[PDB]
Amino acid sequence: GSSGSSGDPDEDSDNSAIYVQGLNDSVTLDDLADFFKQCGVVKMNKRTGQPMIHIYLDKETGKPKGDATVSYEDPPTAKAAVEWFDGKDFQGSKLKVSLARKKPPMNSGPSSG
Repeated sequence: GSSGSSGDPDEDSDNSAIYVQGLNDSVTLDDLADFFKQCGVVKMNKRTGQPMIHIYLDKETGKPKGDATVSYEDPPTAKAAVEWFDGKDFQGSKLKVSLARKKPPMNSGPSSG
């Protein structure tokens, strides 16, 4: 109970990227760029004009295992996009979106072992 509102607390998850997991073996960048953009706008390079989306491909065959990452412009969009695509259905497969950089604080963090 202090006098005067000197700045209010809020989620400072600078992380504006999201980690997707559950993509098919036929998923393409453009396919993820046009979809991930559903929520907001996907950080598009100003020099290459390409989306900041990554699609890890199995070094065994070269196909997209299913995991990927989408870097959004601002955090406000990334955090909103996570719960947006989190649990979506791509080509019949379930997608799992989660802020790449996610970790619990220290205060009241651990409970037991």
